[PDB]
Amino acid sequence: NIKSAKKRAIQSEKARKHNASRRSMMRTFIKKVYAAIEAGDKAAAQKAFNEMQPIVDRQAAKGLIHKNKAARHKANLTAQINKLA
Amino acid sequence: ARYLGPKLKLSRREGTDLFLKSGVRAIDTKCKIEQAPGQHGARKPRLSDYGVQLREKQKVRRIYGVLERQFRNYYKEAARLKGNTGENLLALLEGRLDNVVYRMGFGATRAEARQLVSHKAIMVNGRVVNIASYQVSPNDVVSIREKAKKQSRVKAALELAEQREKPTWLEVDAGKMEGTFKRKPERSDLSADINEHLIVELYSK
Amino acid sequence: KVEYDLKRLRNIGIAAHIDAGKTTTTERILYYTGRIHKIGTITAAVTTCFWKDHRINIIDTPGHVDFTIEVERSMRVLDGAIVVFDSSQGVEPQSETVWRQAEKYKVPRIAFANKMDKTGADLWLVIRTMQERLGARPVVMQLPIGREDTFSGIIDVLRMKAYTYGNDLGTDIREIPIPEEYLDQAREYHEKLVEVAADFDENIMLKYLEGEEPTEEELVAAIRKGTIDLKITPVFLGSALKNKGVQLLLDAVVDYLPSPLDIPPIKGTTPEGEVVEIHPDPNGPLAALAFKIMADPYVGRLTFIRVYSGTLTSGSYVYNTTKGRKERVARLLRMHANHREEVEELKAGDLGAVVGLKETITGDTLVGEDAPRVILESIEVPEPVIDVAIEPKTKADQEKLSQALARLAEEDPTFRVSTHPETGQTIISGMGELHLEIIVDRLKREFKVDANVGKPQVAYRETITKPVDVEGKFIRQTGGRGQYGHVKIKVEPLPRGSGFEFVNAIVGGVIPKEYIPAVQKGIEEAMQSGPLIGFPVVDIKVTLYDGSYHEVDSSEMAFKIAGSMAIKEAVQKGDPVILEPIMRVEVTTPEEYMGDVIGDLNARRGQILGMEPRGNAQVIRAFVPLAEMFGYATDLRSKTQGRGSFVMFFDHYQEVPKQVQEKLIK
RNA sequence: AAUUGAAGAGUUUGAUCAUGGCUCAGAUUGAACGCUGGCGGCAGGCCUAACACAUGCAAGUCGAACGGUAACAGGAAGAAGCUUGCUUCUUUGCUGACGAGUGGCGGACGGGUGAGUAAUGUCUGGGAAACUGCCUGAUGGAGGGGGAUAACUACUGGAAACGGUAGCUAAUACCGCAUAACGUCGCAAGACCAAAGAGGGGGACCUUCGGGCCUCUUGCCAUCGGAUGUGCCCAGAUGGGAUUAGCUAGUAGGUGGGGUAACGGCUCACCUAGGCGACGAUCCCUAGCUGGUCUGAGAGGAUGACCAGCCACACUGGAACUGAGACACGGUCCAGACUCCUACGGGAGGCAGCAGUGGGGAAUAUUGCACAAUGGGCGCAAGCCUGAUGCAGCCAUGCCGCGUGUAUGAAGAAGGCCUUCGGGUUGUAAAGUACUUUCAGCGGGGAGGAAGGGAGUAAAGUUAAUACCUUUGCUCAUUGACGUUACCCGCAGAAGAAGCACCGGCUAACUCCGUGCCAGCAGCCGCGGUAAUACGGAGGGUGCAAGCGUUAAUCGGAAUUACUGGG
Repeated sequence: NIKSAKKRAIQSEKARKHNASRRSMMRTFIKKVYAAIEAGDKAAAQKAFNEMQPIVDRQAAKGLIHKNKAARHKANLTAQINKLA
Repeated sequence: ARYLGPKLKLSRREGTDLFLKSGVRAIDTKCKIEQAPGQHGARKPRLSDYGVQLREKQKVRRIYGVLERQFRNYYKEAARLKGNTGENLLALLEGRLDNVVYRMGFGATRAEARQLVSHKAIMVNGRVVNIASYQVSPNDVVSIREKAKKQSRVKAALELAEQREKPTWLEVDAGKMEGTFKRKPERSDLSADINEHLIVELYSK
Repeated sequence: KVEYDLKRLRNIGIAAHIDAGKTTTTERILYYTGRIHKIGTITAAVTTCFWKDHRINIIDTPGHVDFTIEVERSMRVLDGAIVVFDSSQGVEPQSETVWRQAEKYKVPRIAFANKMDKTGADLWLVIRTMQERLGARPVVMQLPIGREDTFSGIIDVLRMKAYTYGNDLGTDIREIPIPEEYLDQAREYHEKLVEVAADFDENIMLKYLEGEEPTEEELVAAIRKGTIDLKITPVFLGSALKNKGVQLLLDAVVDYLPSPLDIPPIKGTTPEGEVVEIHPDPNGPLAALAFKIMADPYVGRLTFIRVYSGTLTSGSYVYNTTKGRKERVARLLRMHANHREEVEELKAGDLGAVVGLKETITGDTLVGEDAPRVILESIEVPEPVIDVAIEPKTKADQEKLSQALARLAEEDPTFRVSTHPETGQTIISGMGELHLEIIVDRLKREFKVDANVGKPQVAYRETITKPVDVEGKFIRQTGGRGQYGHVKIKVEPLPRGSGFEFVNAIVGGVIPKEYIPAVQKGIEEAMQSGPLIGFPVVDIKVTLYDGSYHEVDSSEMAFKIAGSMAIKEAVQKGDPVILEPIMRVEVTTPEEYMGDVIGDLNARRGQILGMEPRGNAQVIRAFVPLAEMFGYATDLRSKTQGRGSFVMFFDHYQEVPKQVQEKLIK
């Protein structure tokens, strides 16, 4: 609404559209993971876990999923491999 | 919010003189005192503890020329303070600048003393004061301003003041027209025919 | 930086009988006075426009149509006026009115022949009337080139210059000299003009006879110094639709139209009581009149006002003496033909609108907030002429209606509301058909009230013909409060307009002293509901000549009944007669229409009384029944095309033609 | 020294006692209305329709993050307006600056509202599994690359709001790669994550004369704390009804996954069959909670405007986005109700922000001045913004003071009212005569709210350094809206300023005339039907006073819901 910071609007667009992507990409990877576990594929998991980790941690200290989410994630995921791997 | 009307016609009613023609001659008569505060003047006022119990404070109120509002607050004041609550109400009145000016001599009538204070013809400890309400305290130094001094009025004013019982609790001048306020008037001084636990009973019920 | 010489103020009103060109003429003035274009709706009452170093305030609204009142209101405030005339309408019977009601106040005016292009558009024909109808001293100020369809240019005698119009879009004009022929026609009219202007300036008189031509400047001075006195009326012309004669009529404005100074001071009254002029000095007490409230969506309540003395100021405080109220004027405002010019003050003689004020309704006098709390005049007296019965359906609507006038009576005090003191129903005072009519739309629409609209009832009366004498008995003896009263009376009709007369005709005292009061209050009473329809049985004399009583049973009351019985029957017996209301009326009419005027009145159950001439008119007096007298306005104005007016008063009551006796048994 | 304070009357009966209702005298009010109305000071001011809303305002700001020039100021090789120093245009972004655009911070505060909500609430008191911008302490980082894009140019659709192609370009925009612990993951071993530069000033030296370099400030990233904020759990209190007694399927508990900043049926599969409920569930009605507030002697009763804390809501319903923070009061999407614009194809908007309008109502005020003061945002700063706030305007709405004169005046005037016609009374009241002059009026004088900022300097801090920066003094010229300020000084003349109710009893105050159960009064008892202290007028008086009444309403009297304190 006419009030200079209509801009504020467009700002958070660019913004969402960006996080949208990453966030997606990030999930995509963590999904690749439970998939592996969920089947039994010990190593393929570990491998895909290694793949997701850096992307998790990163996207977190980047901001858009701060901290304990990653924790929680890499956490439980980890727990899962050495469950039956 | 001053009374304004026939001063004397009041005293008549209260069955005394309150010194409202205070002015010159005295013990009224030459006025019409007593047996006709109205037209059924003769008529005996037989009456209620209420009627008597009013007439006291109503009268007092008249004496100092106070209006029922300010007065109530005086009473609520008296209440608020420690001490015989009627006594206090009396002091509270006695500290009225206006009171403490007729009581000096500067003013012929209280009703006039005040006439002066309104017109800033008066000072305490060096400040012109001009609200009658002004409560004076021990060690204050009320006086006439130099400008408009030893004038018309104030002359006979200070004058007949001497013939008055003359207070105690204030040292006054005449050359100066300056005046100490020395202490707060005891139930003992000023009084007799004035009955406080009445004008307390009043505001008490 | 004065920008206000006062002597540059033109406050004008466009009046004239409907059809005309009033409205259209104005929008036009508001295009020239402000087309500007320099290398850089009558939207609210009065509007300002500039025309060659001169500010003009216009209030087009007249209309004439029955209800004028408004026209005659702006008229008082403003100083000048153009009485537009419809050139075409030649056998014009209504060109009139408008004016005969102008000098009625005392204000100067010029004339304009608008449709100089429409068929029958004969300039002269107007003047052949402007002295034949109202009869003033107009002055031909122009001569048109090409009568009607051949409307080209025009000529101004006074300045012997010729202008032209190549179109009607108002663009291709020009001041092209006289076209071959014509010319001659001029002179003479330009001589008479100067010959006319002679009756004002002796200077323009000698120079006339000597052979010298008055200066184009001293010549104007005559005409102007002559109009302003209500002696002459400068006639101009031009198709206002085709944009012709407008820019020239505008000059006609300033050149001859009075300035807030050339006009006679307003009288007002001090709080003590004494007349007094109000001087147009923008530095004397502040004295302003109000005249039109309007609700603005953007700034709210607006109160257009005409200042006379002192000067109102933006962000000050005023005081309305009329309703002893301290108004706080916060913002001043001037209506420009297309925007809201927010100015800072209105100096005496100037007009505009203030914003703020709440208690300031019409005709209010606002002075300084200390000035002599004075009250101007304003007193206008346009009463009504036509009313109607308005019964608000179920008691429900009877309310929506109360509010109806509770706001409508402030937005137009040109009417009156009254509850018929005899039969609930309320009257709606108007000033002509249309008037009440269009209220009936708003009062029924913008108020959603849906009641009835028929006609008033008539305050009938009962009485008798033959005198009678019957017994009044009561007695009820069973065992105690006996109730014993009885009387005999003498009932006798009295002249239609006699009243009420009883007769204490008791000899020794067969009817005790103490009971007569009550036997009267009984008779007096009973007379309430007539024997026929139930109306005030009146016009009779009663005689109590007998009746007995009982020592114990009688009662003050028992007698009030017996007597209320003797009467309740003497009227039933003495052959009753349904009396009705007769009015006194006086129709002012030109004996031209008179002929039928009287007729119509005869065929209205009325009987004529006379006609002692008045002015150029003639008055007719006579009586009539209020029943056969309804909506007379729109019937009188019919037999007179407008030149007719009447009054009305009550007189007496009188029998109904029998055929109307059994008629009323309703 | 600091809650030390408690009153009754009238009316059932012919009379009495008792019981028992009803009624009054008190305080109080966001009041309204009627009559009347002088000044000020301080407070208050839509209680109804969380009804609808014209217009203007209510949130911006930084050029010391960036590409920049469109505006207005200036200058400029060089061209000139020349009237041979005064200076005008081509340009030129050259710097002072600044529209538009990117970026950053703020738009989650401030201000409004009481609609929802009888418990995602409030108050009181404990708790643990949490995150927290800007401020803050500690320690490290601050390496090296890249591809974009808006602005803009071309072309283009639109009536408009707003787009459409293709270019081109910058950074504190974005993304990699490096680096990686006291961080996270993991018992470990291992594994893994970040970032931004920008200004000021500087001798030598010098170079692609823009700077490298030196230094200073300010910023960028990281983990640990501080502080503030926030989420969260728990028990207790937190209105009415039983003419509502049974309630409940994510329902209560488990486990396992998933989820969030975090604990948690928060979500799910699975198992269990539980869980709430006369200590009142559920259902229905009502309500924001508190501090407080009114009342009362207190215990209670009543309440929750203004001020301050919490909550809730932002036309209605729904929802996420961005973010440190919202599921956003001038944000986004949908749905709904509704209004506006439109060239008819399509578009825009939400005053419970300030002022104002309509509507409703007994009722509630100006479309004001100002950022000078405190305070908030952005900024290094100066500044800019701020309907927060400070003020003014409107209304006797309240509270508080003041005035409307002060003396003096008598056989006591006249007039009026009563009168047993002696007089009485109005009444020191008037008038007469002195004396005063605050407050309104006039005219002069004239505080405080003003702290700081701005330059000049003096140092002391650092540093290569006396440049610059921080503090400190020093000096100089300055910054109020209010504002004809408060306060004071004079000028004149009593001059401009009194009204409302009551007077039978309760209840302070009485007679005459008018009226004749009429007209009327009336809080109760009851007046009025020919001598009316009760009706209405007058004289008189009583009470209050710029107010007085009247209505409305809470408590009191009511020991009349009785815990205190009854039957």
